[PDB]
Amino acid sequence: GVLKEYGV
Amino acid sequence: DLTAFREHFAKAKHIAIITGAGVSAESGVPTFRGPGGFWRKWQAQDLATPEAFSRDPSLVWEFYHYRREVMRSKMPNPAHLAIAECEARLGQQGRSVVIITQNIDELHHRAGSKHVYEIHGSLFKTRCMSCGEVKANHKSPICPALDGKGAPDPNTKEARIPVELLPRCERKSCNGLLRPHVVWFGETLDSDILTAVERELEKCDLCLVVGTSSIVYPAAMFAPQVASRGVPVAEFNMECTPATQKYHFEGPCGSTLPPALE
Ligand SMILES: *C(=O)CC(C)(C)C(=O)O
Ligand SMILES: [Zn+2]
Repeated sequence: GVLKEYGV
Repeated sequence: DLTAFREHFAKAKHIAIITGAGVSAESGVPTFRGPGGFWRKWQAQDLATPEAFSRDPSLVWEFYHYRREVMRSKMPNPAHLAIAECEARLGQQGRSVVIITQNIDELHHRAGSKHVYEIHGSLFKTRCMSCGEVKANHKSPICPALDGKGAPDPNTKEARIPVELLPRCERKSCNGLLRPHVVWFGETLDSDILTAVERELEKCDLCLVVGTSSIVYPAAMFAPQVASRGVPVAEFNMECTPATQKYHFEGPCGSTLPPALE
């Protein structure tokens, strides 16, 4: 699943 | 050039509008991120995580309570409205307009937008930790215990609210603890929504990016899908474009966007 803000 | 854009606008049958924090910012909504965006001693990154909720659920709810309350005085700006009315107007003519927003303040809904996708959820929804039911909730205060809490000044006392007095699921066989139905840092976006947004963005023949750029999350997930189809993309934000450069309208969305959509 797509980590919010790509996990940054 | 506006003219160029308007020629596309007039032809377009399926417009998709992605909206970022810029448009909520112009309605005076704090995002609590970057220079002087503080709440008490913290910033959003520190509090908008499941770990923070686990460690200190009162404190997090205090933070979200405040955020829910400060929405009582913030209204939709002209960008929200122009979008909503545009949607309304084009719908009449069998042309669609969808909103994909990162914002969790419901301002597009209050402007009267209808086809809106809240990919990071909403301050005015709860999810139950036990049973997972998502319920719309605008109570003020969301629960008694929190009446008058959530002050921002760094020196406030913690309300250190017992966990059973924070908002609790009403289905009373359950009584689970509620959390804000927002996507916290380190969580995934709900994939049912992403599949719907995919479908919309494929249908789409004009794409607007407002209060953010395509070169950054979340617009970045998708704008490439649409640009690789030859669909025009128009950014409206307060970012500068280098001397040497599809469409970009620098300024406040409050000012730029309504002329554009009329
Ligand atoms: C992610 O964008 C952080 C959100 C908006 C969910 C928050 O501020 O809690
Ligand atoms: Zn429940």
